[PDB]
Amino acid sequence: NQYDNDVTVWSPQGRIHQIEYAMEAVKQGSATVGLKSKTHAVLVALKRAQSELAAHQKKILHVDNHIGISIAGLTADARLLCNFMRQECLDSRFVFDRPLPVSRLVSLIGSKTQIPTQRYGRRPYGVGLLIAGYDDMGPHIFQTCPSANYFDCRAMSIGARSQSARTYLERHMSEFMECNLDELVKHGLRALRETLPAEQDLTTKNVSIGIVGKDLEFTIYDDDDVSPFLDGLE
Amino acid sequence: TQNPMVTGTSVLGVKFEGGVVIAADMLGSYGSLARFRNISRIMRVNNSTMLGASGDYADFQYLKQVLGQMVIDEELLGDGHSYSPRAIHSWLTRAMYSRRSKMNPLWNTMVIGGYADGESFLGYVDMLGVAYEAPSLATGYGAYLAQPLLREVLEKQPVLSQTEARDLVERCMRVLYYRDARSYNRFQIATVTEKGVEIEGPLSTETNWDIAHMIS
Amino acid sequence: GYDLSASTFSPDGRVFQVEYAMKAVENSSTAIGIRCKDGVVFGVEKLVLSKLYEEGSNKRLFNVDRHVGMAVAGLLADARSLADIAREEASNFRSNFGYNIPLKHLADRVAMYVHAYTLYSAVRPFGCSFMLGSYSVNDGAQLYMIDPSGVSYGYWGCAIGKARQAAKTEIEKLQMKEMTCRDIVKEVAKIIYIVHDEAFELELSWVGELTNGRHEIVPKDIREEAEKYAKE
Amino acid sequence: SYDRAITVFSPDGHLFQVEYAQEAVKKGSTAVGVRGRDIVVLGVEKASVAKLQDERTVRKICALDDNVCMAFAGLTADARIVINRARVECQSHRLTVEDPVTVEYITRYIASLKQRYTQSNGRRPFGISALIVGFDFDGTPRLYQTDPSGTYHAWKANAIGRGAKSVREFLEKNYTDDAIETDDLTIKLVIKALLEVVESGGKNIELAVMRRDQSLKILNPEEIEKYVAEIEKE
Amino acid sequence: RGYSFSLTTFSPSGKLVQIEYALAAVAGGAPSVGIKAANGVVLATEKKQKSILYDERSVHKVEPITKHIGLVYSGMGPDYRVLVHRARKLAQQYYLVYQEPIPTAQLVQRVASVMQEYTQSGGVRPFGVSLLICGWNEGRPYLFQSDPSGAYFAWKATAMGKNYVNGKTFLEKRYNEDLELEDAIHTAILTLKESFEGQMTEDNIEVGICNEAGFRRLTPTEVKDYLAAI
Amino acid sequence: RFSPYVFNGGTILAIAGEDFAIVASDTRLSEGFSIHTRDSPKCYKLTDKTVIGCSGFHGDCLTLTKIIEARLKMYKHSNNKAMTTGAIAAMLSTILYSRRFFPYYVYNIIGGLDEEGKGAVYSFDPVGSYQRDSFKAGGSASAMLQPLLDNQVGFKNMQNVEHVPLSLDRAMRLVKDVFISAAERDVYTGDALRICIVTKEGIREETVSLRKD
Amino acid sequence: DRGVNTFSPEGRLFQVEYAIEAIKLGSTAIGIQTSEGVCLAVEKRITSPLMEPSSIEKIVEIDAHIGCAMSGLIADAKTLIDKARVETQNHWFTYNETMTVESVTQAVSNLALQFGEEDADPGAMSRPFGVALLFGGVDEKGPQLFHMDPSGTFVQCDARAIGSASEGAQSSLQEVYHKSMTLKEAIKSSLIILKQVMEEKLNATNIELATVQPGQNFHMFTKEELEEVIKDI
Amino acid sequence: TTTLAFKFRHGVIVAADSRATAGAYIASQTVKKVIEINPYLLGTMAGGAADCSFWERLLARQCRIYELRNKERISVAAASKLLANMVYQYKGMGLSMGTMICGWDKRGPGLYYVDSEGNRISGATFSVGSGSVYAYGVMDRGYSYDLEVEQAYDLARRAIYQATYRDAYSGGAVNLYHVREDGWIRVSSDNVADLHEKYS
Amino acid sequence: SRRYDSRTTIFSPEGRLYQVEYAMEAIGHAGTCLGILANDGVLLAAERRNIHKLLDEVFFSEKIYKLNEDMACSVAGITSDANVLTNELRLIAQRYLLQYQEPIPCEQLVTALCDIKQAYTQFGGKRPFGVSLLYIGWDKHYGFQLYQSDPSGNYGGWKATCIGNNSVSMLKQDYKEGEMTLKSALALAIKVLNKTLSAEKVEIATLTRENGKTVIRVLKQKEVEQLIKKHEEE
Repeated sequence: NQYDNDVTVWSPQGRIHQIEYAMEAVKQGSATVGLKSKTHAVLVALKRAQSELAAHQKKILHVDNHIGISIAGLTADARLLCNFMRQECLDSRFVFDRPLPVSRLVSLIGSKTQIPTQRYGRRPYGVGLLIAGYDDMGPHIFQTCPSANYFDCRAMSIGARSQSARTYLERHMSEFMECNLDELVKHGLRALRETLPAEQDLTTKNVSIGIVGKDLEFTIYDDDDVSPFLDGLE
Repeated sequence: TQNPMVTGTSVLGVKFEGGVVIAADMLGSYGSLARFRNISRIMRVNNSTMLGASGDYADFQYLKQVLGQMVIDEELLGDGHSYSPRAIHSWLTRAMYSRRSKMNPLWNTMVIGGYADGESFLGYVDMLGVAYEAPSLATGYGAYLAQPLLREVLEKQPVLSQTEARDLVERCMRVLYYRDARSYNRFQIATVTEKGVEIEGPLSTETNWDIAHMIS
Repeated sequence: GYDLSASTFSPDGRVFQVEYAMKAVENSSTAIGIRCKDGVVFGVEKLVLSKLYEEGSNKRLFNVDRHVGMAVAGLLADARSLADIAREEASNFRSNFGYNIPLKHLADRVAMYVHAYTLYSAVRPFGCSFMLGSYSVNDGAQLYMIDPSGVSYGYWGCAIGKARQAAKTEIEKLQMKEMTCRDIVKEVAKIIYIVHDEAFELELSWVGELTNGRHEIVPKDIREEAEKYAKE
Repeated sequence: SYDRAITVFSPDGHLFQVEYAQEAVKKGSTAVGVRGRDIVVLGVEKASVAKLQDERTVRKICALDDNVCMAFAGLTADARIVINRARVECQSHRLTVEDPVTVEYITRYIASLKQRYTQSNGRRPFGISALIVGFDFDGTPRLYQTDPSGTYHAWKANAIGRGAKSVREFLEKNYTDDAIETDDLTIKLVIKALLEVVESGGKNIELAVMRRDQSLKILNPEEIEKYVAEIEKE
Repeated sequence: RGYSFSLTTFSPSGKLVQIEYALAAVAGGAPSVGIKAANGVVLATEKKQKSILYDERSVHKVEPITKHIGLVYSGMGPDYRVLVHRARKLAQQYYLVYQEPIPTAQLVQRVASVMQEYTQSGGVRPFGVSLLICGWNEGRPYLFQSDPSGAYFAWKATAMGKNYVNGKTFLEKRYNEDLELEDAIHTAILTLKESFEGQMTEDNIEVGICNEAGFRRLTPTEVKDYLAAI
Repeated sequence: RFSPYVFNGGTILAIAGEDFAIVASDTRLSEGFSIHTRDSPKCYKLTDKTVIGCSGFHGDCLTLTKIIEARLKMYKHSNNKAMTTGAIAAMLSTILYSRRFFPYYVYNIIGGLDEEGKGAVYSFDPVGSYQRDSFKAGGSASAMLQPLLDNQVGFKNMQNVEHVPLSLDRAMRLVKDVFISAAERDVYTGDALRICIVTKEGIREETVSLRKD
Repeated sequence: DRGVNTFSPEGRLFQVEYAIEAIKLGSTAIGIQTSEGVCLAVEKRITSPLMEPSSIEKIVEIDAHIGCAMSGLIADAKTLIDKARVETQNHWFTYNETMTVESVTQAVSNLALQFGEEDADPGAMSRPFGVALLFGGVDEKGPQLFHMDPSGTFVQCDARAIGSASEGAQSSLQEVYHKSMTLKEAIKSSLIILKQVMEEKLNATNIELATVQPGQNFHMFTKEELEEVIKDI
Repeated sequence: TTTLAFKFRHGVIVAADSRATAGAYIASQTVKKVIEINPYLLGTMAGGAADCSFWERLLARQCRIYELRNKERISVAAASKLLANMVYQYKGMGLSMGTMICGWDKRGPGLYYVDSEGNRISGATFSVGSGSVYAYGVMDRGYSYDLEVEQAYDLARRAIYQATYRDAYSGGAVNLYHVREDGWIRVSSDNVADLHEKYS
Repeated sequence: SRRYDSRTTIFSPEGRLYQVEYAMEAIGHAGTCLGILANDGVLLAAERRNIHKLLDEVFFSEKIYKLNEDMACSVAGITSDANVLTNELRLIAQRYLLQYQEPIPCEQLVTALCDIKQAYTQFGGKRPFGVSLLYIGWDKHYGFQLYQSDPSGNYGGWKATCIGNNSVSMLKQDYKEGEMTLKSALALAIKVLNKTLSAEKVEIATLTRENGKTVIRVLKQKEVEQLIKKHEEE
């Protein structure tokens, strides 16, 4: 495979041959799901415990002052990318003295992770962010990707076997743009509760969620605070 | 500092129920020489914000091309999100403090104003970076002369209609025609309202020299 | 193995990292641009994957300098990169020379940028064909189209993408020169609905005398007027 | 400006450039030292320098400043750089704290230097291995042995030359308490240990001793003969 | 940008593979003779173009280095032009610091110094032009040749380019230590006349002499003059 | 040739009781002989339990509050823990010192309360030297408010009055009278002090006017 | 070959999944967070008996209240232990307080997946740091230990095993720890080292043990304390 | 500021006052003008209240890095030397400080004196500060190496008592330190007035 | 690209250096010029390229290069490289004078050149300097002395060592180490060159003195026709 010395090369059909393989490298990562309402967007993540027991490698991250993220791929590379995103979001707090809008945020990181895809001997940022925030208009949510091609989506799921969570979540878009926080996050957890290997429970340990929107800071619900979100039997 | 820079004198402004009106004379005074008469010192930016200049005019052309380029650049991202006059004031503040912090300072001293989503705005940005908000502003010797007429009426009633504010800054601009030496007759008056930025230039001052013939 | 590096020719003079980038825009959707006497009308095909993406999930009609446009074809990362440095390029022209950028100089500038970026083994070529378009009050409706090779030509009705083999025929049979852009906005949908042979949730933008050197997503009414060119 | 990553992880955790330096110290001289509880002592079986050498410039034994001195083993020209930088930073550590510089610190500088050449972009980590002997402010005749992976050990024989696995197992056998005297049993143990490997000291061996922060004295082949004769007599 | 690794390297035999290829590219070059003479030299060369179509007063192969030092090549075309550019620059550094025209030996020192690092230093291939040097420098003339390796030797006569073994043997036969003016030009002409691939046209040869008054090219009316006196 | 500092004036005070820290303020920023505005606060709410006062050159006060605000945020989700008060005092000491050779000409006072709950107040020169106190106003009427609450708080040069600890009623009435006195006697008066006061349950902010001249 | 910044046809980087190896190579270390401290131990695998065993530094104190325990490719950690202590006293310098363990662990793990061939100035790294370690430390939150990887992934841990005994010792440690210290976690952890035994019955010459307790700062155990514990087993 | 330090047969006393001027107006009557860099050494401050505080703060960082890096207590000559290196390489930049670096080490009581010009001298006794030469006089009248602990304490209290009485830019309190082979301790926080009524 | 680099700075699996011992075989192709010291001064004895008439005059030859008043050097191997480095080391000599006002004792010079030549084989990815040049010199410290170095980097006092083809073993059966009497050193030099011859095809050069200052003679023509008839048998 002479296309192994390879973020400079092209496969002869159209393929760049490893920054879609970084998309494989975030298919391998842990599953998560974010979505948006008409008022406030939510993020929900299950956290893998590949150890004795842990904080299970805490996924959703505080970047911001209402522009929160959800990583899924490499963790050190994710932390590098959110120190970038974090630092220049605070730089837009410093200079312009307004909240940095979510679209320009995700676009300029979409131009920051695009440079090592271009040049030589530098791997792409193999992490699939699932960023979500509430700017002036409705609470946006952006999947971006290691191929530096973000998506202004609503209700996206990325991670391990997250396609089933999408196909639950695709056929339940009609009860979005309504459906307040108490009945919205239930509707996201029963979207997350399909990526699990078919044995019964979204426990309080592994599920960490985040809420952002109108008149509330991006708020992280850890091991304790996810316990008021409880329902569903399947 | 090194040369007779081309200056202005004063951009005085007041906010009102409705929007905010700022006014300045068109003058390019080359150090006691009115070298440039028809010279606009009132910048229009995006439709809810305005901008003046009192000091050096060359630095105001530098600021009109960087403000202009910045506001068209973030204007063409689509997604709404124009600059509230929060951000022009704060960016201009950090530009000037980061400019005197390297001792290569911008020498002009402007006031930017604009009507945001809810209410109006009238902020001062100084040569040194001394930036604040006020119900009524004036720059240069207007800050000595137009400023008493502005913070007399606004201490009585802090609510103005558009004609009262417009006649107020026309009268203050007449006072700066009377007392300020670096002041010229015609002036642009310029108002931003709910319908946007509009600039009504140039105007004149009805002079009252009737006290002249009592001197012996 | 004369492949895999842009600094190495073929034994018959054909740099394979360029023609591999050219098929890398031939596996992406169409974006047609039609010139007429009052300006240039763009129209981009969209290939909406899931219902999860909302309207304008990925912009493919960017704008650059408040009058030239960016109907792009290939990799949206690379096209978005050269879109924003085109923004910086017209920024350096307007800041540098004052006069608003004529489009021929911008197409030659971005053209030699993406060409001079294909002379080195330390970079890959871009994977994005794209086209420009505007008019000044005395310019004419200038549009240009730029390949990943870096060549830039002035066109009338150029079309890039997957189904450009179909799309060039109808634009050729459409009357090109003398109609007043509003009809051709309507007529753009006929090209897009013919070349889409399979949600096709298309998107249009132009510059014209109804715009005076600007860009708008359509305004929004021909999206319910050029949608009525179904059944053709 | 050469920036190829040479010293890279292969599979099964094997860092091949460093083990290639381990054969590069396996194919050198045969250096040896003994921590002899009041004295320290070295020795390196030299080749045919009597035929036409200059004995002054065949020195495997150098001196760092006055008390610490080392015997390299391998490639004999990449070592002299490490000698020079050891002398330079040793004078800098006489500049700051003004001590008879401790042997621990300079051997941490050598091991940290070679580990810094197992990291940088394209510069082939060294093929040397040291015997940092010496003293400190209070006696303590500490010996140290570094490694091309930059790992230093405070051991007491460390025969690390070319045929010196036999010497270090011999020194494992024959060093318990019989060499706690002044010099004679220790130097007898060294010249016995190298006379295990080659031939007579009239052409081959040379040594060096160091006594209580004075008098780094080498042994000319007239004096080495007496000790050799005693060993032969046994 | 750049490579910063040498592409010229040592063979397992123990020799430079690129430099012998450079001497191959020299040996496939146009033949050129150079004759050191008792007062002055002559450096002849052969300008055979493709057709009778080009301007033979446009490009030169005899061309001076700024005072009294001409240099003629055999091999690659434009790498020569780079060496003329570098050589003129080095001669003008020397002239602006020491205020005399450069001794020929020092110019060959510095030209051989600049041709060495292209046998090293980051992806550059060596030049493959073994140009030869002339020069009057005080008292007695000099002659040299900088190989694409970087070596240089001084002599009484040489040839280079195509079939240069015949040039070295033939000049070894016909050389005298006092053989000084236009007789050298004569034997230079009948060294290029040896092969030439035919008819000995004055527009296809050019010579350059160093007759104690600066290196100067010969006008095309002077070579044809001695081509009339063959 | 340029004189990159002016003195925009303003006097700010903070008192450390036993569960509170009265960070007083003034309003009128002014240089030369003309005033600019009468709205401008000088006590900034950093965290829920730390309030800065900041007087001197107003633009550099403003940029300094932007730096310490943005680096408080840079701390808070780099360790997942909010700042304390003494750590604010330490990093503001090294921010003030870090640009020494073109210094932050600003007199700033950090009030707030400690980890255990007792209030503390850190004082600063414009190059950075923190001491915790229970008083020390600073910046324009520094040498005017200081001897009063050297006496009515510290009880120095004063015999057996049987001094009681302070509270939110005695020290509340001890801030308004010193600023009407300095409103009489200083030129850089203030017309309406905005006492950012800190407590255990949270924070409130009383305002009352002054001599407006 | 291929370079360092390339992804593998399994799914991960080459140099990272190769840096998970050379952790099986090297000595074994274990740590147990308790409710009143955290104990660390390592069998530092002395080769010869001709020698001095008390200078194989595998329990290294970052600060007074953070002690690390490395393994794998030894002495590759000294640059990032140097960055750990320099960052520690930078934190105490600029902020006048103690630290967490996720701030030193946050700061070191940023340097793990930070390398590359063609990048900035050649003081950068080529290979990733092939040393897995864990910071036993006490905080104002609680005693805790943070197991790092060479990938920059660090996790909360209360009972973690590294080195060659990362399967059998980890599975043994999985079933023997739930409650608290009460002085016997340090004696039920060298018992796991007692099952691990490679060359010698775990006397006070071949294992280094150190605890970090909230009352004191740390305690690198000397010989008579160790063989006081070994006598009790 | 008027500091003072002198060694004898039992460690070394380091005493200092507690006022901090601002030209003529004075800021505090209680300033900790002795920096405790570790529980074995100390360090004083003698002017430029952010300069001296920053550089003994940074000296505390560097010496703690030496403690971690070479697993030994730092020698006092090392700390004074590296202080003299860094404030030497800011010489001429308007930097103004001066200090004792006292503290027991493995050779002696220590007591080096490092200032802005970079003197870096050893000593038997010093007193650096604004006035401070008053302290020299009275200290060098009652100093001997053969003192016991108590009249050494009274030598420091009377010493910078008179040096704070006669000088204007001094006073406040007096803290006193007596370091020896366990580390520093504190023996006083007395002010000037109670010393005045104590000693008439 | 990493497919293109020759990778000079790599250890072999046998531990050696591929591009270094290829330079050692470059010496055996072209190389002569032995050197003999005595109680009196030291001489080089050299060979030119071939019999090829066509060579007008060498001021000094292409072999013996002057370096100071009291040093000289001779060159084996690739002649294009060493010219550069000898000018390089010549710079070193003069700047020692600029630093010390001493005539640079030659071991300092050999150490410096061997450090920079070791630096070219250490990193930079370039080919090493293919020349095993050697040095003659004098200082006030030691006596007349010659050193000899190679493209690997090490060097030594090599009292009668020759370089190039047909390797010196006869000299280590003939050289009297105590006294040599430099005329008989010329006789031994024309013995060895007579086995391996006027100044058309030889280049012998001596270093002597008168009243303290050193004299470097290149042994002009007729002296060679003296010594070539100083045989009968040999």
